[PDB]
Amino acid sequence: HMEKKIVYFNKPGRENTEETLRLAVERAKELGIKHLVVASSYGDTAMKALEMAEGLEVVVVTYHTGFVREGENTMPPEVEEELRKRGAKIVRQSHILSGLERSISRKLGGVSRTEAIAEALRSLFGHGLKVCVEITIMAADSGAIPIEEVVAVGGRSRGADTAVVIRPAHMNNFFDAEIKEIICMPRNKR
Amino acid sequence: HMEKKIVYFNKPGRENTEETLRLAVERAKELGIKHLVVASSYGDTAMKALEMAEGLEVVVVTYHTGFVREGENTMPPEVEEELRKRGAKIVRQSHILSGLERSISRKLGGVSRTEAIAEALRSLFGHGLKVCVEITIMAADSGAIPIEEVVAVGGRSRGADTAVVIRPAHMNNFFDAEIKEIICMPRNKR
Amino acid sequence: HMEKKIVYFNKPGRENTEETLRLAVERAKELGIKHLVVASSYGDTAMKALEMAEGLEVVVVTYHTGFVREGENTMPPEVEEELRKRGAKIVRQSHILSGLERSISRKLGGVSRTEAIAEALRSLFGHGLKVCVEITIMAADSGAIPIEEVVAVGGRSRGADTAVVIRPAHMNNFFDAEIKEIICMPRNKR
Amino acid sequence: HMEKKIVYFNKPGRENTEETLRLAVERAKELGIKHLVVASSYGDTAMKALEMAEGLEVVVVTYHTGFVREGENTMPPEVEEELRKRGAKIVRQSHILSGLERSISRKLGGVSRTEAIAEALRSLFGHGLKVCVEITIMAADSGAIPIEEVVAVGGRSRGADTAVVIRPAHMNNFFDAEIKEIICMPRNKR
Amino acid sequence: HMEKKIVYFNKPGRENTEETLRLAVERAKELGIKHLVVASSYGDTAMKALEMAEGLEVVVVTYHTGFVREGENTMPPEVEEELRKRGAKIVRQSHILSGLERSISRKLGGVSRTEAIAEALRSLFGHGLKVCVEITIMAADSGAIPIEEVVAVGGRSRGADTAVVIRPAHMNNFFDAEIKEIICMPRNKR
Amino acid sequence: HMEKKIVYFNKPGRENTEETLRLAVERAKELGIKHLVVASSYGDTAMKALEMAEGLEVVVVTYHTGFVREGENTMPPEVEEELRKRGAKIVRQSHILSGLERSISRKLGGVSRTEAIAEALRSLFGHGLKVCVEITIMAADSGAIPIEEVVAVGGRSRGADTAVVIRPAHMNNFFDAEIKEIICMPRNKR
Ligand SMILES: Cc1cc2nc3c(=O)[nH]c(=O)nc-3n(C[C@H](O)[C@H](O)[C@H](O)COP(=O)(O)O)c2cc1C
Ligand SMILES: Cc1cc2nc3c(=O)[nH]c(=O)nc-3n(C[C@H](O)[C@H](O)[C@H](O)COP(=O)(O)O)c2cc1C
Ligand SMILES: Cc1cc2nc3c(=O)[nH]c(=O)nc-3n(C[C@H](O)[C@H](O)[C@H](O)COP(=O)(O)O)c2cc1C
Ligand SMILES: Cc1cc2nc3c(=O)[nH]c(=O)nc-3n(C[C@H](O)[C@H](O)[C@H](O)COP(=O)(O)O)c2cc1C
Ligand SMILES: Cc1cc2nc3c(=O)[nH]c(=O)nc-3n(C[C@H](O)[C@H](O)[C@H](O)COP(=O)(O)O)c2cc1C
Ligand SMILES: Cc1cc2nc3c(=O)[nH]c(=O)nc-3n(C[C@H](O)[C@H](O)[C@H](O)COP(=O)(O)O)c2cc1C
Repeated sequence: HMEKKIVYFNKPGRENTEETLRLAVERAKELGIKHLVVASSYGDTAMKALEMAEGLEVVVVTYHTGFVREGENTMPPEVEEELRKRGAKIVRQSHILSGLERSISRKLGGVSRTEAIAEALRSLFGHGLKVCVEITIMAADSGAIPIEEVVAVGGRSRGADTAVVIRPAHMNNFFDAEIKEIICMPRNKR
Repeated sequence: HMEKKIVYFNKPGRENTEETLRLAVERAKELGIKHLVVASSYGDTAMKALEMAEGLEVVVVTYHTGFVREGENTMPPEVEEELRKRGAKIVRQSHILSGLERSISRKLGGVSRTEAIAEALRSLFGHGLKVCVEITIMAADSGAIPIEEVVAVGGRSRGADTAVVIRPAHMNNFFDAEIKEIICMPRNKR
Repeated sequence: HMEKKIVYFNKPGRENTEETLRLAVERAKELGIKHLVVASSYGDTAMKALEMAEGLEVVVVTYHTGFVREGENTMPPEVEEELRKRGAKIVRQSHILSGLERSISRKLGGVSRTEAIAEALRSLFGHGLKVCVEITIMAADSGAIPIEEVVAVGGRSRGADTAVVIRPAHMNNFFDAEIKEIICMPRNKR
Repeated sequence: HMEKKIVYFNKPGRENTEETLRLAVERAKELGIKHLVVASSYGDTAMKALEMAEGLEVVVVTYHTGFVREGENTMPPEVEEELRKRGAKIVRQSHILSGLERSISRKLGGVSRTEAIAEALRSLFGHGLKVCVEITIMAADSGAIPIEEVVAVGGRSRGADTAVVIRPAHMNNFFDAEIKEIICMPRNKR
Repeated sequence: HMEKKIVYFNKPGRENTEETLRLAVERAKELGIKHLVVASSYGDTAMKALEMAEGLEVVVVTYHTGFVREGENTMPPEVEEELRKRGAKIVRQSHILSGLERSISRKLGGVSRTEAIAEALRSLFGHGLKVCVEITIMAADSGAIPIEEVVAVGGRSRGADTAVVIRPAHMNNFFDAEIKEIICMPRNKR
Repeated sequence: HMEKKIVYFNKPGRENTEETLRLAVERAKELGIKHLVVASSYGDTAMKALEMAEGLEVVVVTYHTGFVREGENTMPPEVEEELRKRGAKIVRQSHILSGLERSISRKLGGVSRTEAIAEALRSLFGHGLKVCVEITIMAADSGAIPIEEVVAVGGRSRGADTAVVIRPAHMNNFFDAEIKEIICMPRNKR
């Protein structure tokens, strides 16, 4: 057995961003992990991650085109260009913990099994954990990370509040993904 | 923020039982928690929990009647009688992270949203975490615990390997349940 | 073939309680049945059942804790204590003809297969029949009745209006449950 | 309240056909019901129903074309012609307690809510009751019966073993259908 | 390979009726097809189809009884009588691209797999194509057409705007149905 | 109304690749369409598309990483590099007409609404049409195409056999996608 630190935040959400990234990088370095997978909708957390990465490869997972308005991206080109210049990979694809079922539930009614899994992760462990899982599958399916332990970072709405060590998998073998360690999360999710 | 210990086990399953209970009791006492909710199919973990509880109220959650063979219980009367003599509460009811949908998926085919949630908890966090959640809802619905933070304990197949601090909820408000802290779990679930 | 009496009530609901119990007990005694399984939310029907049981074992199935408000019971302690003094068993657990799917349908939308079965029983045969089935599975899963024919009693909202002879089963073998006889029910369910 | 006869058969299935029809006609006449809705796959029960109808209008509900082999009917033309000559209506359409979902569950896997309702009716009340319900909705949707109480007759595999008094409804208002009385059914469904 | 004409209409709906029928009949005759399957709710398109059929057998598929109001038909008797006099077959049965699931989604919430298929056909190819498919399965299940290529015609709300050459199938082998050719459809569905 | 050519192939599959691309490019140029979205698993169809594009922008949609083996890509780096050199965009992301539901149906059983839509497209219109739709949503979600009419190309297993003019949409507004024209498809899908 391994006794490790876990950090619990008093509140969820964006105030926790810098500490989450610090702890994420700290654990990655202890484990010899190479990839830091970070959710960033508009680019703030991505930029902070690059500043703090200390040599880790940063894989930024952003919103699918059309998440807010069809055909539009939340992260603007000038931000994306700077992230790429600083060596980030950018993953932009469908959100795999809802998928096409979101169109059906929104327009016609009734949620799917996938959406139920998403909501149980949100409720039990917080939105940031749900996102950690979701972005890891997306990064894997998009070919941005290998099937090796990575550190994933997500949050509630904006910024970051949760970091995990996770073994990735794909949309066709989701039950092979595994949370190895929880580095930090809000004690209070809501 | 709160920096706490989390213990990761190298293997899942029954070898971790005594350490899981020790750590569960340790955290409950730090937090002023009164109830220890423990999964025990045949009674072994329940008996160990009572020995180690140091004044906590132990709520034992066992298998539903008929889990293996219709009309039969896995925990035998002599064990149940001893647990009750030592002050345990016993919860015996339907397993709420499958429910009647298990009859449908087994006989007719296709899993439900509830069963999908269960499997995602098993795969991401291990069977013991899934059980921690499940038994907490069952204990709440059966009227054995209040809606206050409790420590829940479960494992892979037999014994215990996972302990959490959890805010309970019921079958009709499941998304109000929340994992506040993870005390210990297997690093490797399988 | 066996020609038997069935009693059809003109209206559903609580006005039928005493006659339903009378007919339930009458049929149980004809068949040599030992257990009378009765739904009672607040305790009225349970108390009447005990008065009328004539030596049958009464198994009272009540609401899950949290059915109305989280952490609260509809049947109050003083009633529960009196029922136990008079020899009733009390079953309090999750309602198995909805289960965790009720949280999903209420919060996120869309009903499950289990909830669809429940509604078809309510519509075709009345709420009291649906309850008869539901409480029999619950009583079985909670270990309160054997897998032998029992008489079950339920109603529309309050009291009783339907009684059946039923072969129990569990949440994992629901399709083995069987209605052997319908003793009484409302001709008009609504 | 109304005290009536119900007849319970010792075995399910085809041996009960003549008695089921006799009892069905008897009850229809007591109630002033005009329509007798009868399941007949190959025509035997339909022919017997016409012989025994004593002035009731017989609505025969048969298998959908393709139930056994695509493009083929189980009831042959010579039988259909004789039934029509004797004044029967013939309903031949999709089986509405499975519908298109049967193609999905058979080819791709997983049963629907509709198929789950069907199976619960089969298990709790027997196949003949399930059929009584199903054929009443089909007869209504096909325009063969009005929305008035009718007597419906069905069975296990062949012949008849169950008769009910039922208020019809359609595929779009199924929960308005109601079983008013159960005239006869097998005590033992299987 | 076969180079053929397809006609795209600028608008969906009833304005396209006469041209759709003309093109449908034209293609049927080129292929030696015998049956023209036409959706007609109130009878207008059916009557026009008979006028234009030039010796094809017209199979009219109308609304299920109760589509608007329980127990009522949209096509009135005087129209049905005239269609039959002119040699049409009339199919009136449950709408198989929703079925009983429509009662569940309307009353209780959440759409089925069948309803999701229907909506995807409506959105991708227009309501008229969805109807072409639906009425072909209905006509097959009702025994009105053989399992041979037919031309099917449907539209948006009223009239016709889409015609296809289709290989029929039944509710239990839906995935054997196949669109061989699209004769005409709206370029703009909405 | 617009009378246009549609080409029907006698057989599905890879033999149709060059003609499908020729017809796709022909129609795009007639309409002033700028983007040709092409499915290519291993790269063959992509390379042919670039050769034949005549100035259109080619958006290649390939398999998700892990489609065959976790962590592996079907299109090898040397092919991807050449496609990029020749000006193709490459979309690699989760397959949105199955998504995470594929893990659930494969491991646990039962298909989703999304998978049912996919299968209905495959059966009615052929695998190549299904792919045309799927890759258009993926290309949109990945930010590779605007919400303007595009020509999409897909096939049965390998190569191409179907081309459409399609208005894209995203995973959250799928029912806004629309097939404007079918350029070519197999008359016989299987
Ligand atoms: C693919 C994706 C899915 C997300 N899902 C959720 C969600 O379910 N709940 C939530 O609160 N935030 C969600 N987020 C937000 C992230 O957790 C994170 O707070 C955000 O991307 C950071 O953006 P910023 O760097 O611009 O602040 C999601 C983000 C992404 C990229
Ligand atoms: C309600 C209930 C559900 C359970 N579900 C699972 C499960 O999903 N997977 C698993 O490996 N063990 C499961 N278990 C087993 C428990 O996690 C634990 O290992 C067991 O109850 C301990 O029994 P013992 O004390 O007799 O060893 C379940 C136990 C209970 C009581
Ligand atoms: C587990 C459970 C489920 C019930 N479900 C329903 C229901 O679906 N519809 C309904 O009208 N009543 C339902 N009831 C109410 C019972 O049928 C019965 O009328 C009630 O429990 C009697 O309570 P009383 O004795 O306090 O009057 C349910 C009761 C229980 C205990
Ligand atoms: C629409 C339809 C559905 C049926 N479904 C079932 C069924 O679920 N189970 C069963 O045992 N028989 C089923 N049957 C059979 C009937 O209950 C009845 O036994 C049969 O139609 C009588 O045919 P016969 O007169 O040729 O003997 C069905 C029949 C029809 C027409
Ligand atoms: C079984 C059936 C299902 C139909 N479903 C739809 C539908 O989904 N959307 C729609 O716009 N029209 C639908 N229609 C309407 C038809 O496509 C067609 O426009 C109509 O039946 C023509 O009726 P009329 O001849 O009285 O104008 C449906 C019609 C039938 C008979
Ligand atoms: C995202 C994606 C999904 C696909 N789904 C299917 C499918 O459902 N059925 C099928 O026969 N082919 C499917 N294909 C194969 C394509 O239609 C096409 O034949 C193939 O990608 C061409 O690869 P090649 O250029 O290496 O021959 C799919 C391809 C992709 C990229």
